[PDB]
Amino acid sequence: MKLHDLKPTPGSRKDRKRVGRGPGGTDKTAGRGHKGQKSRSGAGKGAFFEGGRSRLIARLPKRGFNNVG
Amino acid sequence: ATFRNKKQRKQQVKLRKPGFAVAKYVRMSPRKVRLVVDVIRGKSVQDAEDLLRFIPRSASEPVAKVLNSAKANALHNDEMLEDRLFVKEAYVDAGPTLKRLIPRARGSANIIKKRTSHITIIVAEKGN
Amino acid sequence: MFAIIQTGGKQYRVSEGDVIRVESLQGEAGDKVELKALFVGGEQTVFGEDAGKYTVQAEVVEHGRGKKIYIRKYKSGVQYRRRTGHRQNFTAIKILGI
Amino acid sequence: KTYIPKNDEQNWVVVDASGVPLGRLATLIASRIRGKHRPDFTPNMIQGDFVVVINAAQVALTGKKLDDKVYTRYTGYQGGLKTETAREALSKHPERVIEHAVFGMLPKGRQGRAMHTRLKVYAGETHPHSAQKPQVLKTQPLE
Amino acid sequence: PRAKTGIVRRRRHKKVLKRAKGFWGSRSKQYRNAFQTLLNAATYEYRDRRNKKRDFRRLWIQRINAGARLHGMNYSTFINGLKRANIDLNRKVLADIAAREPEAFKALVDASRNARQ
Amino acid sequence: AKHPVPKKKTSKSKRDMRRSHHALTAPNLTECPQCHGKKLSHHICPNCGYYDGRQVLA
RNA sequence: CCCCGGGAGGGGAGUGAAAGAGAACCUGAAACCGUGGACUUACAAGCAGUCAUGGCACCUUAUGCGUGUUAUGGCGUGCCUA
RNA sequence: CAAGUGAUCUACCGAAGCUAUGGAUUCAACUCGCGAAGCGAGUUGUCUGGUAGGGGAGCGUUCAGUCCGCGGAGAAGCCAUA
Ligand SMILES: [Mg+2]
Ligand SMILES: [Mg+2]
Ligand SMILES: [Mg+2]
Ligand SMILES: [Mg+2]
Ligand SMILES: [Mg+2]
Ligand SMILES: [Mg+2]
Ligand SMILES: [Mg+2]
Ligand SMILES: [Mg+2]
Ligand SMILES: [Mg+2]
Ligand SMILES: [Mg+2]
Ligand SMILES: [Mg+2]
Ligand SMILES: [Mg+2]
Ligand SMILES: [Mg+2]
Ligand SMILES: [Mg+2]
Ligand SMILES: [Mg+2]
Ligand SMILES: [Mg+2]
Ligand SMILES: [Mg+2]
Ligand SMILES: [Mg+2]
Ligand SMILES: [Mg+2]
Ligand SMILES: [Mg+2]
Ligand SMILES: [Mg+2]
Ligand SMILES: [Mg+2]
Ligand SMILES: [Mg+2]
Ligand SMILES: [Mg+2]
Ligand SMILES: [Mg+2]
Ligand SMILES: [Mg+2]
Ligand SMILES: [Mg+2]
Ligand SMILES: [Mg+2]
Repeated sequence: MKLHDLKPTPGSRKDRKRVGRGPGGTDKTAGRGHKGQKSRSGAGKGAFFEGGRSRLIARLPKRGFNNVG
Repeated sequence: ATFRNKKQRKQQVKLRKPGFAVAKYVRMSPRKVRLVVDVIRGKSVQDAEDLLRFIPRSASEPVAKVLNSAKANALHNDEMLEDRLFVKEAYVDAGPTLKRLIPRARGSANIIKKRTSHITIIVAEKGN
Repeated sequence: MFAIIQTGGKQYRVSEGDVIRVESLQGEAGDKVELKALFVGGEQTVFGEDAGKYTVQAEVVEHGRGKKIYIRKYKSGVQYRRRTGHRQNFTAIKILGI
Repeated sequence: KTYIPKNDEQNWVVVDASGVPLGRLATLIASRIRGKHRPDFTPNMIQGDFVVVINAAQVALTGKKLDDKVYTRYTGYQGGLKTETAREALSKHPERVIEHAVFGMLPKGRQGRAMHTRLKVYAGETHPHSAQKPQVLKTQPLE
Repeated sequence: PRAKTGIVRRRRHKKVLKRAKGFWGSRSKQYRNAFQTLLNAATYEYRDRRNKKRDFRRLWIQRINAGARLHGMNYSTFINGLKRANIDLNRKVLADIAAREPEAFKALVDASRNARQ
Repeated sequence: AKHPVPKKKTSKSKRDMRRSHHALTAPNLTECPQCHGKKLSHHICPNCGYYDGRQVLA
């Protein structure tokens, strides 16, 4: 058939965010707002009072059956 | 004398430079050479050779020598009338530049620019 | 002294084309008839809706597009430049009317 | 498409000043010189008139103004310049008084300075511009 | 694959430099200063496209009451009296041109003076 | 650095502005009355060496 | 081979499709320097542009059409970052 | 000799607010080609200042596959252009 007339399903393919690159969209700061937002990123489940700091009740093992309703 | 495409107009029309001569790569700055040349300009070629005999710049020399090749080429290669020549155009342009680094106080250096000149001049049968 | 004034015009310049905002009147088909607020069609003239009792017909001449323009917007210090092409259509109408 | 006249016309005029309040005669002269009267046509062109003020010495200065009005001028020197004259010292040179008022009520640009050329003031009831036989004006308009 | 700037920058730059034309000094021959001049030129363009209409309104007004005062009226008075006379609705442009054809503007003045007595 | 220093680079226009004063003057040359060449006034005709009579060699 | 020159450099002649390739040897942008020409400027206050109109000049996407320049009027506080 | 000021009456000027004429965009509804939404639309109402930021459609450069082709009677690049 027409290898030139292969067409990807509309949708599916979508273009990448090219970030820097102009006051036509997402200019100077690259979607980042003028901040203490700077390259070498550091943290993901942390603030400093942590509060995932509730207490624990603990067993080690487990074992279980395959189910056949 | 119309032609049809470039290559033939190139192979049967060699395109000459009447009255023209250039002194390429003269080792002087174009500014001074221009002072002399500006006095020469639209002038009878005799007076050109005169004024140049009696004008005190170091650049009067090469500008005089080039003023001659014009004359020569006008009268030999181009068959003109020397009793009728004049400086239809003359100008100086910039050559390359001999950059020489030179020492200076307290460790730094510095770049002196010995400029060069392309002195061209071009003579013609001043009619009217 | 003929006057395309505003959108529908009313002034004595017998017999020449001139440009207007548009019509829909295809080709020469328009033959648009005109009001008249005052024109001197014979030295004499009037306004007091006696001009309205007169009218000037005009053949349509042709539709056209005006010269290209670029709308350009800018504001300091905030990025924000805007380039945008524009040109406005018109209808050219010949005049003949009373 | 608006009309833009060429201006072959030169228009001479003779305004008397005796008893007219200075600012008022001033405004009439400034208007007549700037254009205004007649359809102004182009602001671009100095198409106004030549005014020939006479009897400038006799200008009235209603109120205390005759000795209150202190024209002031500044020499470059930072020794105190700002010399000042009483306007009762229009006796020194009455035309200056008239010529000052008018230039105030004229544009300050290149063309305005060029306009000041069209004012001719003579403190007496006489003038030498007979060769242009100026038309007389009156002094004020009516509703 | 590499994809260096190549032809593209020079072409945008020449587009600005050609917009430059008779710009004084570096304003027309160095790119950056040409670009920046054209920013402020944008400002001036759009706003003047607005302003010119205030301008010609002003000029027609000047001429119209100049003619109105030629006959002992004035713009306020003549424009209102014309408005009172079965609304003439001539544009201020058009009333000027009749200040280039005096015999008519005269009758418009007499007509405005009527619908006003 | 260099106590006084210039503030903005000077314009291509103003720089040639100052220079309207460097044009050379051409000599007022004159025709020598014996050698039929050109000579500076109140000097000795270089071509023939003459000065009414003749002072210098060649 | 010839010409001007101590030379450097060049102008011819000749080879070659081409020297609009000549050994500072493919193209050869821009800054930057010059020559010539059009239009212009020595009473003038200026982010250098913008709108408007007159003058002058030219007509190869081009005679209502412009294009280049210019005089005068109005308007007008570079860019970016912060 | 108000162009000062208290009250009062009007006529005009005055903005990118309102309006006239033209046209485009956003969303909504109504109409259609289809076989499926939704695409291309056409009509009316409507919307359309914008910094960080979210969303949508796109322009251009190199390289690769496929197609279509151009090129010494001249490719690319460069330069001028209404
Ligand atoms: Mg986006
Ligand atoms: Mg930052
Ligand atoms: Mg890092
Ligand atoms: Mg051959
Ligand atoms: Mg040392
Ligand atoms: Mg600003
Ligand atoms: Mg801000
Ligand atoms: Mg408005
Ligand atoms: Mg030899
Ligand atoms: Mg040699
Ligand atoms: Mg060559
Ligand atoms: Mg080559
Ligand atoms: Mg080189
Ligand atoms: Mg060489
Ligand atoms: Mg060599
Ligand atoms: Mg090759
Ligand atoms: Mg090369
Ligand atoms: Mg010359
Ligand atoms: Mg020049
Ligand atoms: Mg002058
Ligand atoms: Mg200007
Ligand atoms: Mg609105
Ligand atoms: Mg509308
Ligand atoms: Mg709609
Ligand atoms: Mg809005
Ligand atoms: Mg918006
Ligand atoms: Mg070709
Ligand atoms: Mg390639």
